[PDB]
Amino acid sequence: DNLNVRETHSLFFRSLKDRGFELTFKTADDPSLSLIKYGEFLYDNLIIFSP
Amino acid sequence: PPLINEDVKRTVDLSSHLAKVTAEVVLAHLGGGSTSRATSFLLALEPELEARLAHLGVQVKGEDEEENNLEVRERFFTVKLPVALDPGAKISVIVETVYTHVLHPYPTQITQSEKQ
Repeated sequence: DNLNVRETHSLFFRSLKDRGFELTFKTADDPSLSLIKYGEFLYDNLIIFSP
Repeated sequence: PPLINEDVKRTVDLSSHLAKVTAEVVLAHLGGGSTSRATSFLLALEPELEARLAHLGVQVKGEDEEENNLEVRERFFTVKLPVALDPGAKISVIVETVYTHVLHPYPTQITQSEKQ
């Protein structure tokens, strides 16, 4: 939501990475944001922490 | 017998549903020693497209087609020249190959009113 949320949610994401996930943090309003590209589903899991 | 190619112009045609590549290659023989043998010259294929070859042909100056024998080296194709070349001479050879089942459609699922 503000890109500083990762700092205040650090514990959850550290655990999530320790399990072995590849986390990419973006801002909900980002022009380079997309899920499918030529029918591929380049992101296998999605997490919305942006109310 | 040790020789290099001076100028090679290769054109790949993809406007079909199969890829046709044509290479004009000029074989030159480095003038080292009086060994004038220079009879057959090797031809090679990349490993990824080895199984996708269809028909390989060699034409020279527009004249009669030469004959190529499949060859294994410890795949390759050996080409027997009509007139062996002495050291210091250049021959213009044309290698034309056709590859089938090489253009994969990337979206792979296309609606009726779309492009491919």
